Parts: sequence; structure tokens; C-alpha cells
Amino acid sequence: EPTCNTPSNRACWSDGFDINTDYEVSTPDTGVTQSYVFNLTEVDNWMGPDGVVKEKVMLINGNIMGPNIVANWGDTVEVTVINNLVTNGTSIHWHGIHQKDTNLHDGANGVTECPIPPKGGQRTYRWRARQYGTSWYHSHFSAQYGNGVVGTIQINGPASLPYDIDLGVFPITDYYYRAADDLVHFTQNNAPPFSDNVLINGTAVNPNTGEGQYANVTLTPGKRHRLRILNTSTENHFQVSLVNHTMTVIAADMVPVNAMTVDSLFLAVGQRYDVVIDASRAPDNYWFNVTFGGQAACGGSLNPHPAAIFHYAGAPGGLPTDEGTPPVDHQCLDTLDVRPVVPRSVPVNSFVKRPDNTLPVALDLTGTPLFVWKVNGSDINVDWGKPIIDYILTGNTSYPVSDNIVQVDAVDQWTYWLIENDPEGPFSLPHPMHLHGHDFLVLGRSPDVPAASQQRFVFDPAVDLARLNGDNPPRRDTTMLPAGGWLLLAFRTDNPGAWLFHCHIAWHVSGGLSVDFLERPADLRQRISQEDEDDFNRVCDEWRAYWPTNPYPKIDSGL
Amino acid sequence: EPTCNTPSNRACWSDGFDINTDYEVSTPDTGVTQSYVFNLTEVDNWMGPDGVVKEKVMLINGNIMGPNIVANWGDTVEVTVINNLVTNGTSIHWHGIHQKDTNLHDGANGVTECPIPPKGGQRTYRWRARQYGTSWYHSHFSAQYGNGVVGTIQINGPASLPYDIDLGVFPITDYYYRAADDLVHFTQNNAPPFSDNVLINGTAVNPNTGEGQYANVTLTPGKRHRLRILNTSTENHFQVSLVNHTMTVIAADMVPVNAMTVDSLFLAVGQRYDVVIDASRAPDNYWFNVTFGGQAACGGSLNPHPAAIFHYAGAPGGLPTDEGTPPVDHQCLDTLDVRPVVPRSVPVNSFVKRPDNTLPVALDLTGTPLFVWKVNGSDINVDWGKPIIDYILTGNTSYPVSDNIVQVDAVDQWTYWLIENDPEGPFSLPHPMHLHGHDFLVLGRSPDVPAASQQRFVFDPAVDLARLNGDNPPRRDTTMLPAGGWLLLAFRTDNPGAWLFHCHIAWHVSGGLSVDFLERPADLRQRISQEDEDDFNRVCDEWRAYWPTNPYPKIDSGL
Ligand SMILES: *[C@@H]1O[C@H](CO)[C@@H](O[C@@H]2O[C@H](CO)[C@@H](O[C@@H]3O[C@H](CO[C@H]4O[C@H](CO)[C@@H](O)[C@H](O)[C@@H]4O)[C@@H](O)[C@H](O)[C@@H]3O)[C@H](O)[C@H]2NC(C)=O)[C@H](O)[C@H]1NC(C)=O
Ligand SMILES: *[C@@H]1O[C@H](CO)[C@@H](O[C@@H]2O[C@H](CO)[C@@H](O[C@@H]3O[C@H](CO[C@H]4O[C@H](CO)[C@@H](O)[C@H](O)[C@@H]4O)[C@@H](O)[C@H](O)[C@@H]3O)[C@H](O)[C@H]2NC(C)=O)[C@H](O)[C@H]1NC(C)=O
Ligand SMILES: *[C@@H]1O[C@H](CO)[C@@H](O[C@@H]2O[C@H](CO)[C@@H](O[C@@H]3O[C@H](CO)[C@@H](O)[C@H](O)[C@@H]3O)[C@H](O)[C@H]2NC(C)=O)[C@H](O)[C@H]1NC(C)=O
Ligand SMILES: *[C@@H]1O[C@H](CO)[C@@H](O[C@@H]2O[C@H](CO)[C@@H](O[C@@H]3O[C@H](CO)[C@@H](O)[C@H](O)[C@@H]3O)[C@H](O)[C@H]2NC(C)=O)[C@H](O)[C@H]1NC(C)=O
Ligand SMILES: *[C@@H]1O[C@H](CO)[C@@H](O[C@@H]2O[C@H](CO)[C@@H](O)[C@H](O)[C@H]2NC(C)=O)[C@H](O)[C@H]1NC(C)=O
Ligand SMILES: *[C@@H]1O[C@H](CO)[C@@H](O[C@@H]2O[C@H](CO)[C@@H](O)[C@H](O)[C@H]2NC(C)=O)[C@H](O)[C@H]1NC(C)=O
Ligand SMILES: *[C@@H]1O[C@H](CO)[C@@H](O[C@@H]2O[C@H](CO)[C@@H](O)[C@H](O)[C@H]2NC(C)=O)[C@H](O)[C@H]1NC(C)=O
Ligand SMILES: *[C@@H]1O[C@H](CO)[C@@H](O[C@@H]2O[C@H](CO)[C@@H](O)[C@H](O)[C@H]2NC(C)=O)[C@H](O)[C@H]1NC(C)=O
Ligand SMILES: *[C@@H]1O[C@H](CO)[C@@H](O[C@@H]2O[C@H](CO)[C@@H](O)[C@H](O)[C@H]2NC(C)=O)[C@H](O)[C@H]1NC(C)=O
Ligand SMILES: COc1cc(Oc2c(OC)cccc2OC)cc(OC)c1O
Ligand SMILES: *[C@@H]1O[C@H](CO)[C@@H](O)[C@H](O)[C@H]1NC(C)=O
Ligand SMILES: *[C@@H]1O[C@H](CO)[C@@H](O)[C@H](O)[C@H]1NC(C)=O
Ligand SMILES: *[C@@H]1O[C@H](CO)[C@@H](O)[C@H](O)[C@H]1NC(C)=O
Ligand SMILES: *[C@@H]1O[C@H](CO)[C@@H](O)[C@H](O)[C@H]1NC(C)=O
Ligand SMILES: *[C@@H]1O[C@H](CO)[C@@H](O)[C@H](O)[C@H]1NC(C)=O
Ligand SMILES: [Cl-]
Ligand SMILES: [Cl-]
Ligand SMILES: [Cu+2]
Ligand SMILES: [Cu+2]
Ligand SMILES: [Cu+2]
Ligand SMILES: [Cu+2]
Ligand SMILES: [Cu+2]
Ligand SMILES: [Cu+2]
Ligand SMILES: [Cu+2]
Ligand SMILES: [Cu+2]
Repeated sequence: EPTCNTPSNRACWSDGFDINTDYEVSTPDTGVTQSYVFNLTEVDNWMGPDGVVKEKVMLINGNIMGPNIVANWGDTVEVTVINNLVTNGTSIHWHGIHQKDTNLHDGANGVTECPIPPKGGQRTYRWRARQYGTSWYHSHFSAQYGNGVVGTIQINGPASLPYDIDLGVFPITDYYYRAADDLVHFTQNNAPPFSDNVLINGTAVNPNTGEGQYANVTLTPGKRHRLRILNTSTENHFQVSLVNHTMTVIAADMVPVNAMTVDSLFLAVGQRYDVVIDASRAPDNYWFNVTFGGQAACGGSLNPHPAAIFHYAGAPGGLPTDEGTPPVDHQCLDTLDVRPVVPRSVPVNSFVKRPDNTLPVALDLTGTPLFVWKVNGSDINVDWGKPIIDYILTGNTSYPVSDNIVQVDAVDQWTYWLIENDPEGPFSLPHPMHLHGHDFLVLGRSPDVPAASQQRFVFDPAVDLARLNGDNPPRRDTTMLPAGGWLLLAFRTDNPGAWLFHCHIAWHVSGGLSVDFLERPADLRQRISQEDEDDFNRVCDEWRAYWPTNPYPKIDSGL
Repeated sequence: EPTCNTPSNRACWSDGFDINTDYEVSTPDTGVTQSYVFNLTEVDNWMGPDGVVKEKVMLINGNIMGPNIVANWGDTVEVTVINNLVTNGTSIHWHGIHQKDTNLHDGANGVTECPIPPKGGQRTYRWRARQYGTSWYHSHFSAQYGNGVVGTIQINGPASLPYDIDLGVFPITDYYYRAADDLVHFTQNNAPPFSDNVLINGTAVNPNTGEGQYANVTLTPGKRHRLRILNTSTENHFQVSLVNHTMTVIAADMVPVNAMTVDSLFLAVGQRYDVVIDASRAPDNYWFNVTFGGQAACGGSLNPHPAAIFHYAGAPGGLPTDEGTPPVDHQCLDTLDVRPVVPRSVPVNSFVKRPDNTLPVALDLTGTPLFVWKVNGSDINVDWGKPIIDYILTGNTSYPVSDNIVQVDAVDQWTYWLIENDPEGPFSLPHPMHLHGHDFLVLGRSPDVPAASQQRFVFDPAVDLARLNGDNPPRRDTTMLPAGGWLLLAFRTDNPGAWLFHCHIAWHVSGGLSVDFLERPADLRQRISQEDEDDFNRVCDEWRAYWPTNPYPKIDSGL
């Protein structure tokens, strides 16, 4: 609970807690639990928000998105998930929530848990809100979240700028009429489709029929509004802009940053930005536009102009009349100009590329199916019925090759990872890389070039060491791996657990694009509570009893 | 020679010859020959127009482009080509010149001739200018034209609008620092690169160093100017526009059309447009912008804003100050709104899709090299030392499978061709299809959609017959096959000969994307003069003697 967070002083929170507190090591002790129940159901012939009926969706509590989780910094969040799907298992991952010493609540099926079985299986997740800001949750059972198993998280806390009104969450997502499993199958042998539409806060107009509605955000004239923008897509990467208005970024993913004013923002799959918008213009209706850059390298939609309306209270109704100017093309790249409020510094002039710190991403066309993604020579394929944690609990170190284990034994040390984007392959695509259990530092990437140009870069220390930044670089949970290039990341090994690190494009992680960082496995075993172990075993027993009865095969990585 | 062609009456030409004359069957007898000599040399470490030195170019008469060929309607054009290259053969194709009953002058090596050998080989081409308008010529010896063996053709004649000043030719081309053979090799196993620059009428500024010059066109205030725009690229497809001005199309390729005013034009590789521009704006300097659409599906450049300067005579010098607005995205499609002055009419209701009128294009990834393009199951591969004409002249009908012969015996009849763009492949690209020996009618294509959307269409008579147009449809020599879709063309068998029909993206035809229409072969043999036969055999004898001594292999289709 806050005691001194006001519109003119958003920096403050409570005694000993403010915007400069190192939230990674210090958390308010509130004693409060916010609980939720997620009832997952399978709905056929569901009428979506743009008027088109979908074959099948999988919904939490009967809505397009699950409950908007809301709590205060230091609260505990507890969610009982009840799987009433017909065939699919499920596992809810809390994206952006680092699960400090709570790895078994990460929701990574095949890694930290077996899936919750259908026809009534249940599991209760319980995690501490040790970071404030805007995050989201979604199923990690193959590409199930593309069917509807997705929602938002708002953990309240201090901010790096004053503002008057918190508009709350604003999820933006691609929308397909085909079901997720259909699309996984299709993308195994075909380039992925454009989205049929892009929903903004749950709604959109159909570009063909005009059915549906624009999201409509009412701004209070003269007021400063915090808007929490998310990209909850399966594939599309968005540029966003508001006609005649700037946006001032105050957080990236769940990391507060120094205020940064911009005309447009790029959001990768899984990324979030908290912005402050001043309703300082003439009262009127203004378009909030979703647009695509990078010449389709990171998505497109069959709706040519997905948009929301921002309406000044007391202005006339109807639609905006100013179409605006197109934003700069972001070329499928997130900005590296954001600077966290609470700083980190690491050396970069000692980095040496080696097999054991390099992660070569490659598209392998030689097998079946056609599109298989490999990291360091292997496409990930996890065992839903024998998760990595089962090996840990049984003291078995014979991890299958397909689990793509990268064991990291270093204790609370900075570790450096060079990710290489198929620089020798026939073609390369941008990939939104996402790390569980940690924020990483973005130390640098290959030079910014047009995303579709097929220019390639291999890390060359004689030119590239000088291009790295270890002095409070961007810190977050998702960032772009440039088409044909490389990305250098660091994270500190402060959190024993098995942590996925994967491209967040659904089709690609389905197709194998992940590794699993096994961080300090010796320490992990000691820190698993009897309750967590017992419940892990309970759910695994039920899943293993269920699986033989499933009418459908597993067709992908499981992730 | 014209006798009544004036600025106020461009429709007139001479007695019995005007804009309405069927130029496909009636030609002025002028008795004039315009002759040229093309001396091809190989130049290492050549300074190009943007300040960058290229490893190797292949030039006609020591210049970036060969002679502008200029003649009148009904003149004869004669060109002696002398091949002073070190290793390569050569063969000059006159793109847009239909070569009516002069098939052996078409310059298609492996089809209508053997290549002219290096170290001083020579051959004289002679053709009747039976069409007026703007065309171009280029080597057809693999992708050699990408090294510099390229130039323009202007055959004067009447026009569909009055105008004051003929500004002449304005070729626009992609420009690569890498030589053509290196790019063929690269594109056999890799997606093609963006161009390093785009030259406009021979020049460009370097996007990195600022070296070079903008093309500078001086407009006479209040005057109507004809500008002859061409795309002489190896791969890039261009959108063009002039800030604050419209352009009125008066011809498409070599076909005069009813005046059509537009804000921007899409030019496929090998396409031409004659436009009339009125200098009716405020006297100033205006940008002529080259832009890319279709989400990089039909090319891009590492120069983000290639442009030329249009200067009003009497205005200040220096650079334009208005950046203007981006044109409509043409989505890699030429317009089907053009309507030829001299009409043609064919039935479309009666078309039935059959194997013998369908040309399925496919990318085959299963062989060596990776990218091989096949039409109706076969990647074309010509024999430079045994051209199709050699088979004709020796009465040999055992054409190799790889010559992709489509024999068309119909005498002077309309023939209908459905080209299908790999609708069941994993990934499809737009292709600029070009026919030798004829203009074709563009009867229809699959629905216009975003080029990178990967939406696929298979011809369906129940919906598509109604979407065809046989009432004076666009008529020209090059048009776009839509990504993932289909294109229906028609041509009349009025010209016996062996005629290539191929994608004009150099990398694609090199990789096999062509067929060879063998039109009325019996009539063809009857029509070959003893002079044409003796000279064909002469060059073949020389080429065949040369080839065993060549130090390099043939690594592609030969075309
Ligand atoms: C999780 O639950 C999902 C929802 O029930 C399961 O997805 C189903 O999985 C099966 C088996 O993989 C699919 O069946 C195959 O579908 C293809 C394509 O059929 C569809 O599309 C074509 C072409 O447009 C159309 O003609 C059909 O009407 C379908 O709409 C067929 O060709 C195959 O023969 C086969 O039937 C289902 O399509 C798929 N359903 C959906 C809605 O995604 C999934 O398997 C479950 N996962 C697990 C691990 O239990
Ligand atoms: C027509 O004349 C052309 C001009 O001489 C001939 O083109 C040459 O063809 C040869 C044989 O294929 C090429 O040699 C190959 O080059 C590749 C790639 O080398 C590249 O990379 C190195 C550095 O890594 C660089 O030094 C080069 O410049 C290239 O960029 C090699 O991997 C092969 O082993 C082989 O050497 C020539 O590169 C190519 N030259 C040019 C300028 O294009 C062509 O073969 C002639 N055609 C015929 C049929 O006679
Ligand atoms: C922001 O989003 C808005 C709303 O989607 C966009 O407005 C739309 O702009 C397009 C393109 O200019 C308009 O379509 C055009 O309609 C006219 C008919 O008047 C027609 O000439 C064209 O063929 C074209 O289809 C569309 O009317 C308009 N939508 C609405 C509801 O006003 C706007 O372009 C977006 N701005 C940016 C910078 O992305
Ligand atoms: C038509 O072609 C011209 C000439 O290439 C284009 O003008 C160029 O426009 C770009 C984009 O606005 C300018 O680049 C920008 O410059 C500013 C200021 O230096 C810089 O802050 C940006 O980072 C960016 O580099 C460029 O100055 C300008 N070129 C010149 C010589 O004036 C124009 O955009 C084209 N128009 C269309 C519709 O394509
Ligand atoms: C996003 O859409 C939701 C719809 O759920 C909006 O939340 C509703 O807002 C209206 C008006 O303020 C209230 O009557 C409802 O009680 C709200 N519903 C819920 C479930 O919270 C929300 O305002 C939208 N966000 C923005 C920024 O416009
Ligand atoms: C967006 O929402 C607002 C409600 O906040 C609507 O604004 C009202 O519009 C009506 C007329 O349409 C006016 O009578 C009211 O006075 C407006 N209220 C406020 C608070 O300003 C607006 O119409 C909505 N826009 C759309 C497209 O539905
Ligand atoms: C990627 O795979 C290679 C194997 O090809 C790994 O390289 C080995 O790493 C181990 C452990 O550090 C060393 O003991 C060996 O010397 C390496 N073998 C070779 C052939 O170099 C590499 O560690 C893997 N990288 C990651 C990050 O997982
Ligand atoms: C484009 O060409 C025109 C015509 O040569 C140049 O126009 C001259 O500009 C100078 C000033 O630089 C004047 O003194 C002349 O009187 C102009 N001539 C005419 C006929 O208008 C122009 O400078 C060139 N532009 C560029 C960018 O070099
Ligand atoms: C494409 O290839 C197919 C297969 O070789 C050709 O189809 C044959 O055409 C002949 C002549 O009409 C028929 O007698 C055969 O029945 C066809 N065979 C099959 C398997 O259908 C077809 O003609 C080729 N098309 C073109 C345009 O060259
Ligand atoms: C791996 O699957 C894909 C294939 C694509 O198609 C190709 C392409 O198009 C951009 C260019 C070159 C090769 C491609 O693969 C067949 C494009 C994709 O991007 C959305 C893509 O994800
Ligand atoms: C889940 O929701 C369905 C549909 O509303 C309902 O019938 C069922 O009882 C719910 N089950 C649980 C455990 O909440
Ligand atoms: C250890 O795990 C491997 C791989 O799953 C398995 O085959 C083996 O039997 C396990 N051993 C024990 C003792 O559990
Ligand atoms: C061709 O040009 C070269 C270089 O200019 C010259 O030396 C040579 O003599 C010319 N050959 C002929 C036959 O024109
Ligand atoms: C093109 O360049 C040529 C030669 O450099 C020049 O004579 C001609 O005027 C230019 N054409 C135009 C339209 O500017
Ligand atoms: C046709 O040409 C091939 C290749 O040169 C030859 O082997 C064959 O004998 C020729 N047949 C006839 C009928 O001349
Ligand atoms: Cl996470
Ligand atoms: Cl031609
Ligand atoms: Cu996620
Ligand atoms: Cu996550
Ligand atoms: Cu990816
Ligand atoms: Cu994940
Ligand atoms: Cu050509
Ligand atoms: Cu041609
Ligand atoms: Cu092509
Ligand atoms: Cu050709």
C-alpha cells in the first residue's frame, strides 16, 4: 500500500520505498494477497469483436482476455487455474515476473511444470510482486495463447514522472480467424500470414464490413495521462503513434526509465511501454495508429489502418478527421536510448566471443517440416511429461539434447551472451528475444540497417567492442535480434532455476527457437519447498495419467 | 521522316500514317538506315557516378550506357557489335522490338543465335522499326547487362497528346558495386541484396559520402514536356513521382495509350512509360523521387531516397526544399487502367484452364543450388553452342527438355496463357514477365493484395472469368505476375520464331525462370534468308571454336 504517491509526487511510494529503491533486492512487506480464479473454456463458433465468427477460441472466464491482475508492489498474487478445455493441457506464464526463488511458478510446461490436464485439472500459482509496472500473462502450452489464453498485469508503484490519471492497460494484438494449432501447422511449411486484424484494447473495426468498433480513450483536457501499452501478439510487431501528440516513455517492460519523449514507438512481441500523454492540444478526436515498418520483416495486417480514437472530453463525437503523417520506419528495432532510473554498470571491454557464450540461431530447411529453427544446432523440444525440474528433483543430470540446456554455474555473476542471427543462411529475419527469470542488459547489437535488406554482420571485436555500452544500458525482458546480425546481452545469475530464452514469435518458438538456461542447478534443488515439490509431482502424476487418452499428437516444441 | 507532326498536332505523322494506324501491320517505307557500332570492352577498377570504384564493368563505347539509338518509324536500325571482352560471349537483345519475321536478329543467345565470341568477334544486327516509342537493349548473355551492356531506343512517331518539348530518355536502374557473375553466384544460394544505389539518367549521389550528382532536368515554364521513363534494372522495381506535379501517361512500353493522368507510376524491370509533364507550377526546384512499395517484395535500395532534380528554367539553383509526401504503395503491381489507342478485342468467356495453356512457376529448394526456378516442371538451360534456330535449320525436332519449348502451331490466332505463381509453395514473390516477339494482352490477374501478405489464389472460373477483360485490355511487353497468384495473357501467333517468355529479374531467369515459345516452326524455316542462315552458322562456328578455350564454366541458364 502506498502512503505518499500523489499526482505531483509519483516518485514516492511508502517509507523506505521510492523510484530510486533497488527493487531487485528490496520489496515492501505489505502482507496482502490478491487472488484470482481463471476458468479456461473451449468455445466453438465464437463471435469476435470485428463481427467475424471464429471456429474455436480458448477463453479465461468467458472473455476475450483474462482478468486484469492488479496489485501493489510487495503484494502476493495468487491465481487458481482450472483447465476446462477439452483436450489441451495448459500452463500460465507470468511474463515479466522474474519469480525470484519461485521457478516452479513460472508456468513453463516441460521446464518448470507438467501441463495442467483438461476436463477440470487445477493448480494454484503464487508469486511475490517484487517489480512494479506493466506485464502480462499467457499460456505456454504450444501456441495456445493465440486462442485467447492471455491477460494483463498491473503492479502499482512509483513512477519517473508526475501524472494525473492512470488510464491503465492498453493491450494491442494481432488477430487471426484461424485457430493457433491450425496456424502452427501452416507455418511449419509456409511463410506466416498477415494478421486478419489488430485489436486495440479488445476491439477493432472490420476493414471489409465496417462491423465492430474503434477502441475509444477519453482524455481529460489539460491533464497528464499514464497509458500502459502492450504488444500481446503471436507474431506482429507494432509501431504506435498518436496524431498531433508526443508520448513520454517512463518505463520499458517492467523497468522504470528516465522520461524520454518520442513521436512514435516500436513494440516487439511481448514488449511494454508506459507512456505519459499530455492532453495539451485542441480538444478534438485524434487517431492512435498502429503501423508496420521493416518492410514486412516483422509482420503485417490485412487491415490496412488499425487504429483507436483518443477523444478529448467535451469535444464532439464521431471519428477523427486528420489522417496524420506516417511515422518514421523503425525497421523492426526497439530503441536502445532508454536509460533505467536504477542503474547497472558492467564492463564490456573484456568480452571475448567463445563457443560457450555464443548462441547461433539457424533456420534448417533440410528436414521435416520445412521450417525448423535451431539454436546451437538443436531445435528445442521439451517433454511435457518429464520437465527439467523432474531431473533436478531426482538428481538426474542426463538432460536430453532436445532440451537445449545451457548450464550456468556462476554464482551471482554477470554472464554475457552473443546471439547470432543465421549470418551465413540464405535469409534471416528479426526475432524478439525474451528471457525468463531476469531482466537482461542490452549491451549492443549489429549496426542498424533496413530489416529486409539482407545485410549481414558477424561480431568483429576490432569494430564492435567500441559499439557496446555497459554504462546503464537498456534493461528489460525482451529485445530485438537484428535480421542477419547479432545481439549482445548480459544477465546476473541471481536466481537459481531453469529459465527459457526464446524468440517470442509463436511460430518460431513452436518451431524450435529457444534454449533453457539452467542457472545454478545445485542451489535450485535446495530452494524448492516441500509444498512446491509435492504439487509439482501431483500435477505431473495427473498429466501423465491423462496424456495417453489424448486424441491428438504433439506437433511442435511444446512451447 | 514526319511531314505534319507538330506540337499542336502530335497525332499526325505522314501520309497514311498517324496515331490511329495499325502499326502492327502498316509501316512507313522511309528507305533510311540509322547505323551504330557497339564496341564492348572490359574495364577494371572503374570509377562509377557515385564516387565508388567498381571491380569490373563491361561497357559499350567506353560509357556507362551504350549509344542512344534514335530513328523514325519505318527506318531500319543497324548495329555492328564487336565483342572485345576478355572471356564472355555477348548477344544484344532489342527489348520491345518485335522482330517481325526477323527472329534471328532477336539477340537471345542459345535461342536465336550463338554468342558473339570475345577478343574481337563481331556480328551486325539489322531490324525494321515497325513500332514507335521508347525501348531499350541489353546483353542476354546470362546477367552480363548488369555489368553495363545496356542502352536505350527512341523510335520517333505520333503520340496521343500534343506536347511542346521531347526531353528524351530517362533510364532508371539499380546499381550494384558487385559484378553480375558474383551476384548470380550469390543469388543461387541467398535472397537477393538491396541495390547499393539507384541511378537516374546515369547518375546518383552516394548516400554515405555525398559524392556524385543528382540528375538535373530543366523544365521550360508553361511548356508541356514528354519524358520517356524506363526501368533498366536487374532486379529493382520502382515507384516514381514528381513533387507537386502529375504525370499524364501517353504510352506503356512501346504501345501508345489514351492519356491517363496519375500522381505516381510503378515501373517493373524492363517497363517503360512515356509521360507528359506540364511545367504549370510555381518556378522552383522539385524532387523526382524513386520509392519502393510492396514491402520489399520487388526490391529495395541502400540509398534511402534516390532522386533527381526538376528545375524550372529561370528559378534559383540548388536543392529542392519540399520533401513532398510518399506516393501510394503500388504493391509491386503495374496498372491495368491503360487503354491502347489502337484497340484489340478478344473473347474471355470461353477460356478453359488446361495443362497445355497453363504455365506453373515454382521455386525448387531440393536440388543444387538452393534457388532454382522451374516452369511447368523444368528450369530452363539453353545451349549457347546449339541454339534452337540450329535445330530448326537442320530439321531436328528433338528439343532438349531443358529448352522448355512450348510449340504453338496455331496460325495467326489468339492464344491464351495462364501463368500460376507457386500458389502451393512455402513462399511466393512477384515476377515481371516479359515476352519476346509480341506485345501481349493482359486479360486479368488474381485480386490485388499486399505483395508480402503471402495470400494465394488459384484460378477459379466461377469467380475469375467475370474479372477478365477482353475489350481493349492493356497491351504491352512486360507485366507483373502477382505474388502467390496468377496472370492471364493472350498473344496472336503472327510472327513465326523462337521467342523467350521469362521473368526479367536477372537472378530469376539465370535460375531457370523462362519458357521458349516455338511459334509456327514450319513457317519459320521457310522465312529464314540465306544471309541470316549463313551468318548464324558463321557466328556459331566461331563460338564453337572459342568455347573449349574459355577458362570459366557456365554456371546458370545462360539467359
Ligand atoms: C489442442 O486443442 C486443439 C483444438 O481442438 C487441437 O487442434 C486440432 O488439432 C487437430 C490435429 O492436429 C487438427 O486436425 C487437423 O487439421 C487439419 C486442417 O484442418 C483445418 O483446416 C482445413 C484447411 O483450411 C479445413 O479444411 C478444416 O475444416 C480444418 O479447419 C486437417 O487437414 C487434418 O486432417 C487434421 O484434421 C485440428 O484442425 C485442430 N483444431 C484447431 C481448431 O486448431 C490440438 O491438437 C490440441 N493439442 C493437443 C496437444 O492436444
Ligand atoms: C564472364 O566474365 C566474368 C568476368 O571475368 C567472369 O566472372 C568471374 O567468374 C569467376 C568464375 O565463376 C568468378 O570466380 C569465382 O569467384 C567466387 C567468389 O569470389 C568472391 O569473393 C572473393 C573473396 O572472398 C573476391 O576476391 C572475389 O572478388 C569475389 O567477390 C569464388 O568463390 C570462386 O572460387 C571463383 O573464383 C569471378 O569472381 C567472376 N568475376 C567477376 C568480376 O564477376 C565470368 O565467369 C565469365 N563468364 C563466362 C561464361 O565466361
Ligand atoms: C490512422 O488510422 C486512420 C483510421 O484507420 C487512417 O485513416 C484512414 O486513412 C485511409 C488512407 O488515407 C483512408 O482510406 C482512403 O479512403 C478514401 C475515401 O475517402 C479513398 O480515396 C482511398 O482509396 C482510401 O481507401 C480512410 O478513409 C481513413 N479511415 C477513416 C475511418 O477515416 C489513417 O490513415 C491512419 N494514419 C496513419 C498515419 O497511419
Ligand atoms: C525525395 O527525395 C529527397 C532527396 O533524397 C528526399 O529528401 C530527403 O528526405 C529525408 C527524409 O526526410 C532527409 O533525411 C533526414 O534529414 C534530417 C535532417 O538532416 C535528419 O534529421 C534525418 O535523420 C534524415 O536523415 C534528407 O535530408 C532529404 N534529402 C535532401 C538532400 O534534402 C525526400 O524525402 C524524397 N521524398 C519522397 C516523397 O520520397
Ligand atoms: C479498455 O477497455 C476496457 C473495457 O473493459 C475499459 O474498461 C472499462 O471502462 C469503462 C468506462 O471507464 C467502465 O465502465 C468499465 O467498468 C471498465 N471495464 C473494466 C472491465 O475494467 C478501459 O477503459 C479501456 N481502456 C482505455 C485506456 O480506454
Ligand atoms: C468516445 O467516447 C466518448 C465518451 O467519453 C464519446 O463522447 C461523447 O460523445 C457524445 C456524442 O457522440 C457527446 O454527446 C458527449 O458529450 C461526449 N462525452 C464526453 C465525455 O465528451 C464519443 O462519442 C465516443 N466516440 C465514439 C466514436 O464512439
Ligand atoms: C554450443 O555447442 C558447442 C558444441 O559444438 C559447445 O562447445 C563446447 O562447450 C563446452 C562447454 O563449455 C567446451 O568444454 C567444449 O570445448 C566446446 N566444444 C567445442 C566443439 O567447441 C558450446 O558450449 C555451446 N554453446 C552454448 C552457449 O550452449
Ligand atoms: C540544374 O540545371 C540548371 C540549368 O543549367 C541550373 O540552373 C542554373 O542555376 C544557376 C545558379 O546555380 C543560375 O545562375 C542559372 O541562370 C540557372 N540556369 C537556368 C537556365 O535556370 C541549376 O543550377 C542546376 N541545379 C543543380 C542542383 O545543379
Ligand atoms: C506442361 O507439362 C504438361 C506435362 O508434360 C503438359 O501436359 C501434356 O500436354 C499434352 C499436350 O496437350 C497432353 O496430350 C498430355 O495429356 C499432357 N500431359 C499431362 C500429364 O497432362 C503440358 O502441355 C505442358 N504445358 C505447357 C504450356 O507447355
Ligand atoms: C521462415 O519462414 C519465412 C519465410 C519467408 O519467405 C522468404 C522470403 O520472404 C521475405 C525471402 C527469402 C526466403 C524466404 O523463405 C522461403 C518470409 C518470412 O518472413 C515473414 C518467414 O518467416
Ligand atoms: C467454468 O466455466 C464454465 C462455463 O461458464 C462453468 O460451467 C463451470 O462450472 C466453471 N467451472 C469452474 C470450476 O469454475
Ligand atoms: C535419467 O533421465 C534419463 C533421460 O530421461 C532417463 O532415461 C534415465 O532413466 C533417468 N535415470 C534415472 C535413474 O532416473
Ligand atoms: C574498341 O575499343 C578499344 C578501347 O577503346 C580500342 O582499343 C579498340 O581498338 C576498339 N576496337 C574496335 C574494333 O573498334
Ligand atoms: C540525360 O543525360 C543526358 C546525357 O548526360 C543528357 O543529355 C540529357 O539531357 C539527360 N536527360 C534528361 C531528361 O535530363
Ligand atoms: C538433334 O540434335 C542433337 C544434338 O546435337 C543430335 O544429337 C541429334 O542427332 C539431332 N537429330 C537430328 C534429327 O538431326
Ligand atoms: Cl518472464
Ligand atoms: Cl522483346
Ligand atoms: Cu511472454
Ligand atoms: Cu516470459
Ligand atoms: Cu523468431
Ligand atoms: Cu517463454
Ligand atoms: Cu529486356
Ligand atoms: Cu525482350
Ligand atoms: Cu522473377
Ligand atoms: Cu529476354
